[PDB]
This record gives sequence, C-alpha cells and structure tokens, in this order.
Amino acid sequence: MLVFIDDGSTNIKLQWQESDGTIKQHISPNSFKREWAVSFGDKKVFNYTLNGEQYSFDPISPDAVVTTNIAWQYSDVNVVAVHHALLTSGLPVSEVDIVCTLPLTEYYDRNNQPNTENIERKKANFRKKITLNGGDTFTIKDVKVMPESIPAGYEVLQELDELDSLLIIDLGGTTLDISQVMGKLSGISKIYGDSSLGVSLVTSAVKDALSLARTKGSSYLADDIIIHRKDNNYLKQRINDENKISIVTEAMNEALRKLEQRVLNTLNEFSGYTHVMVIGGGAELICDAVKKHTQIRDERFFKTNNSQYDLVNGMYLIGN
Amino acid sequence: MLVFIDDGSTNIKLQWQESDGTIKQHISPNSFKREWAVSFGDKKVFNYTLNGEQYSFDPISPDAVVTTNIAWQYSDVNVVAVHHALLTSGLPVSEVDIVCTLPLTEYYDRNNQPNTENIERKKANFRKKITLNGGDTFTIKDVKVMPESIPAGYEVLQELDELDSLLIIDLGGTTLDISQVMGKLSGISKIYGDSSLGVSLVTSAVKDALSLARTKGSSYLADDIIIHRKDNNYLKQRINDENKISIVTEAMNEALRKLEQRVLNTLNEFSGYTHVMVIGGGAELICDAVKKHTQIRDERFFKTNNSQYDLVNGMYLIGN
Ligand SMILES: Nc1nc2c(ncn2[C@@H]2O[C@H](COP(=O)(O)OP(=O)(O)O)[C@@H](O)[C@H]2O)c(=O)[nH]1
Ligand SMILES: Nc1nc2c(ncn2[C@@H]2O[C@H](COP(=O)(O)OP(=O)(O)O)[C@@H](O)[C@H]2O)c(=O)[nH]1
Ligand SMILES: [Mg+2]
Ligand SMILES: [Mg+2]
Ligand SMILES: [Mg+2]
Ligand SMILES: [Mg+2]
Repeated sequence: MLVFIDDGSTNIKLQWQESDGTIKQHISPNSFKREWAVSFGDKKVFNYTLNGEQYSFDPISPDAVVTTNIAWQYSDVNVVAVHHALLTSGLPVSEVDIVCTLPLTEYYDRNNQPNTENIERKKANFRKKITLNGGDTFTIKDVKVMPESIPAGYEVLQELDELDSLLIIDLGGTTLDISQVMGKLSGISKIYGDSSLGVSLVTSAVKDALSLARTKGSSYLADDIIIHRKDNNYLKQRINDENKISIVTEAMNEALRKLEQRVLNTLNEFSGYTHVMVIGGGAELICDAVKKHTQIRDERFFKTNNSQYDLVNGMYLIGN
Repeated sequence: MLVFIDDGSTNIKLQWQESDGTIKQHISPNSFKREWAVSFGDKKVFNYTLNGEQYSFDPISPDAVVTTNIAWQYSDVNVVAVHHALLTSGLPVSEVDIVCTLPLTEYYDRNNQPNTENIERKKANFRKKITLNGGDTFTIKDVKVMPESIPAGYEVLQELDELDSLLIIDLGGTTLDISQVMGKLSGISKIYGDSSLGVSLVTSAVKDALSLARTKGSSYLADDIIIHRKDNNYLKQRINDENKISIVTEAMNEALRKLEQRVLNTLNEFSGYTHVMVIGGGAELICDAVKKHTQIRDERFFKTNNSQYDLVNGMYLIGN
C-alpha cells in the first residue's frame, strides 16, 4: 500500500487509492501531548511510545508553542502524528510505503537546489520505532520526499510553455510560502517562504473575539465561523447564542486584511509569471485580493474548492 | 448587470461578475412565511408584498410541506426568494437581467423537447411586481431560462466526441434528477427525474436523531453534522454536548444507504454512457457509490468540490 502524506504542522493530509478504485482523502491534526491519556471507561485513547517518550493524541491540546514548526518536520511528534493519521484513516494496519513533504525552504537551499541533508533527515525520522498501547501500529517501509508547492501545480505546469511560469501561493496554518516555476518544470525561478503568518492569525482573532479557550477544542467552532463568515444566516445560529457577530466579523476582517496585505507585499517581489495558483487551507481567505491585484486572465488563475488537499492530490497524481 | 440564478426550491444560488473581475457566488435559502415580520428593535427584517400578499424572510420557517415543490417554480414565493437573494448578495439595487432554471422535466416534455409553455410561464412569473418595506428592490428586466443539469456538464460535453455521452447525476434538496447527453450537445439520450428523495432525507434523519426543532433554524447544525460525518474530532465538539454520535451516525448511514440504493437502481435504467458527472448539494453523499458501481475510468468521472454551484457556474460560463 502507498500513502501520500502532506504532513503539515497544523494538519496531516492523506491520500491513497483502495482496490475498488475509490480514492480516499483523510485529515488528522497535529495535536499530541507528551504523556499518555488515562481512560477509566470505554473512551478510546491513543497512547504511543517513541524514542522512549510517551505521547498521546490530545483533543484539547493548548494552542500554545506557536513558534518553530520547522523543527517539527524532523521531530518525534511528527512521527506520532503520521502514525496517528494512518491509524485513524480507515486503512487496515499494514506495511506501507509513503511519500511525505518538506516545506519549500527546507527541501531547497538558497540556490533552489535539493537540500540532500534535510531530505535524508526526513526519511530517517520515520525509522524511529513506535508502539501503541492496546493495538498494532502501521509499519513504515519506503519513504520518498517531495517538496511542498510544486506537486500542487504540476498538472498545470505540464501544460505551460517553458517560458511561461506559474506563481504558486500557499497559505497554511502558520506560514505563507510562494514559489514561481517555469512551464513543464523547466526550472524554479524564485521561492519566498514566510513563517510569520498563517491562517492561525485569523483563528486566534476569532477565539479572542468570542473569548474561547485557546485549545484545539475550539478550533472547529472558529474554523466554521471563518468559513461561513459571509453567511449571516449560519452565523446567526452558530455564534455562542449572543450576537457578538459584529465584534467577531470585525476581528476576522482585521486579520484577513493583514494576510491580504502580506501576500500583496510579497507578490511585488515576483515578476514575469503568466499564471497564478492559490493553495493550502487558507486559499479562500486571500484568493480575491490576489486575483484583484494580479494582471492575469480568469483562464490563467487557478483555485480549487478543496484547497487544503491540493498538494497531497498533486503528489498522488504524480507518484501513484 | 447580468445575474445567473439557479433558483432551486431549497436554496437559490447566484453567480455574477462585477468590474474588478472578481467572480462572486451567493446562496440564499427558500424560507419565507406568508406574513410580515415584526421588529420592535433594530433587527433588520425583510417584508415584501407581491401579487397582493405579504411575505417575509423567516429564519426558522417550519420544514413542513414536503409535497409539490414543482409548482414552487412558478410561485409568488419563488419571485420573493429570488428578489431576497438579490437583496442579500451585496450587489447594489439596480435593474438586472437574469437567467433562471427549470428542472429537467419541467424544461423538457416527454419527447425531450423544450416545453415552451413552461418556459414562458417561468419568464412571466418574474414580471409580478414586488415591494420591500423600508427599501428599494431590484428590478428584473430580461429573463432567460436554462434547463437544469445540462449547463453543468457543458464544459465537459464540448470535449466529448458526438458518439460519447455524459451521465449527469444531480442530487438536490428534494429531488434526484439524471440525464444522459451526447458529446458536443448532439442530443439528449434520456432524462429520469425523481421527486421522491433528496438531501432532506438525511437532514430529516439527523434532526430526528438529535430531536432538533423541525425548522430552518436547525438546518445549519444538521448540515454540519452531515458534512463532517467522517470526522469524529469535529463531531465530538459539535454534537449537543452529549454522545449520540453513535445514534446520529446510525441514522445518517441509513438515509445515505437509501439515497445510494435509489441512485444505483435508477442508474440501471441508463446505458452506453462513457463519462459520469455528479452534481448538486448532495453530490458528496452519493459519489462513492456511483463511482464504485460504474465501469468508468477516473479520468472520465467528474465531481467538483463545490457541487451546489456546478449548475449556476456552468450557466455563467455559457452566458456571461
Ligand atoms: N477558511 C478556511 N480554512 C480552511 C479550509 N480548509 C482548511 N482550512 C484550515 O486552514 C488551516 C490551514 O491548514 P493547512 O493549509 O492544511 O496547512 P498545514 O498543516 O500548515 O499544511 C487549518 O487550520 C485548516 O483547518 C477552507 O476551505 N477555508
Ligand atoms: N452534505 C452536503 N450537503 C451540501 C453541500 N453543499 C450543499 N449542501 C446541501 O445540500 C442540499 C441540496 O442543495 P441544492 O442541491 O443546492 O439544491 P436545490 O435548491 O434543490 O437545488 C442543501 O440542504 C444544501 O445545504 C455539501 O458539500 N455537502
Ligand atoms: Mg501545508
Ligand atoms: Mg511535511
Ligand atoms: Mg438544484
Ligand atoms: Mg429554478
């Protein structure tokens, strides 16, 4: 079995194909604590051991430690989160080959050439042995690594003439990464990674507006408000009974304005692109400003409506 | 201004393009009551008059009256719902030209030829004069009518050879309609409309499982549960604090099995199609069973991840 894994530091996205020809997409969050969970009843908990440390999936992990999520790519917790995503995907426990991801500035050095040291480091990370209490864990065999961004734009890149170029804008949970690649993948023109802002900027604003606990527990409510920010009818029913709808709508717009200004400022660093694509979980939050501020015809502007999965699907289309 | 309007009896979907080139999509429900709403405070309410009757947008309209929604297409309420959709879209009040829809079996007679009488009736419905209390209403000038289903598959159909044919499966709020069209729109091979089941079957099952009020108010909670039915993490936080996650999950699965069995039974009435497309708000609910049970390669199976808008987007691509 071959599983494509975009192991982001906010959510692990999986994609694979079964025997009946159905193509499956699964998402599991990066939310673990460094201790086992205690269950006195029949609640299922997931308690792991890796490198001699205990970890467990935590549904209310604190939104804390909003720092270096680059180190996370080579961490013990990353190994746990990937195993946890596999364990909760619905696939049967088996040996699996996988293809994982490295952020553009980790996969590539400043010369836009493969950073072999990081690529190997990433593969080695998955050899760390893991155990699950009360169950069998999948076994990771072959590990291939793809860079983020490019796989998402590959289908389009194949169609572009070599002198044309696609600008791929990825807004993730904690970072905003942009790359410009020549048609038919004939070269990387520029990569600009930015780890100062992500969708969590908006999520944090929402949780502050509604004074929600700063944990994973309230992440769902916050995302729903954001996703349905333009539907008063939905907001009317969801918002914690009251009508702080005004104050939340306000906080959202402010964070969104920040994201939009950042992308437009960084966009000015790029030139000569002929096509534009916006991906990642936060794509819908910045697509309008980007389209408005680029001189690119509709026909050459790409955004799907399943953006958080654009990368892993591109990876699957390439390697499956 | 030209607005594309898929005026379905569950939701009105709008699509248009302004000046900056941004393409806008808006959704507004069909939920009105036959009397004005009273507001003693500053809560905005929309009170209309049309054909000599008062109607008002009602956020908690009873889910009742699951009988004939076909007549709704030529009703006074349909005129109000469309004006209400326009009033809440963000567009400025003005004269507008529009293109609306008629269900396949209303647009076409049993010989699969245009039912001019229904087409004219639809156009005339919009000449009914409407008034809003406390504000101005849009003025509808030119009215064009497109049939449902075909516009959604038009992009693909243009690419098909004349001997090939696309099967378009549309699961809406209260109906499931299927059509088979020859490549390059070279003829309609078959239309099978079914008014006995829709997405509301699953919604109703969910409301009964959580004992929610049978009104529009709980529609949002019900749809979220369905949409996130495969995410225990999200369900854990959303379900009315309890743990009927088993019992609601149970009810959904049975309603979904009923929808899947119906589509598959109706599919056996069609043959010779080479490509399949699944659309409508309920597309994600039956796509797997349909893919599983057709002998059509991945490359010839079409499903977007914005299914409730496939038809109006197709309409817009044709006439904008
Ligand atoms: N507003 C919005 N947020 C989304 C959408 N899809 C996913 N997200 C969220 O956007 C954030 C970014 O997730 P993702 O890009 O997958 O990134 P990662 O783990 O850094 O790769 C997450 O918190 C997601 O839950 C969407 O359609 N709209
Ligand atoms: N499960 C699910 N329901 C959806 C989705 N998009 C829309 N819906 C719902 O599906 C139902 C059908 O809506 P729609 O097809 O637009 O039909 P209509 O007004 O009869 O045309 C509505 O209750 C929508 O809220 C989706 O992605 N998933
Ligand atoms: Mg990512
Ligand atoms: Mg990764
Ligand atoms: Mg419809
Ligand atoms: Mg209609």
